[PDB]
Amino acid sequence: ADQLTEEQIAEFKEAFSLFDKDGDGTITTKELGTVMRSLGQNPTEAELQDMINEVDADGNGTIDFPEFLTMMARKMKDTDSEEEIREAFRVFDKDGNGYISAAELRHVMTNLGEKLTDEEVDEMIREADIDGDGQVNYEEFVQMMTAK
Amino acid sequence: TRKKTFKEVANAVKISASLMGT
Repeated sequence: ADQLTEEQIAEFKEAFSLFDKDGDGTITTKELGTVMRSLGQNPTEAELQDMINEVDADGNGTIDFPEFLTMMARKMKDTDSEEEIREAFRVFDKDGNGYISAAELRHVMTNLGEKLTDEEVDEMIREADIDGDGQVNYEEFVQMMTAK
Repeated sequence: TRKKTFKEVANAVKISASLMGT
């Protein structure tokens, strides 16, 4: 209700510090989209008006960080619990073949920020890979979301 | 890290369609 997983801890710190330069406690509204996009996220302006509409319910002109991911937790938790996983293929699965290959995770990484060669990927996959085909499936990419 | 790598990358990008609208 108040906190989720380290997922919040990973970006609620940056979504806070990426734009809290004014020293206004939390990050600005007109800039929240950018604190959101500076994270690699590509949201809508209309939803940016939907969230600014939801947060500006107090009238402070700023955006709390521990309570916004919670908004993201509810944007996925109640909508579809089945598609919530398959969307990760929307995240990593590039070749749309069902298997997020080592080039795609690399191409993921490149999109996300890192470049990863052929021999450096044979660790990102093996980490989730059960059979070791070199192309991460659902259950490998999935178990690693629970494995720990 | 050698045996754990997606576990680290997932925390950053585990969900995208949650805040995405197309």
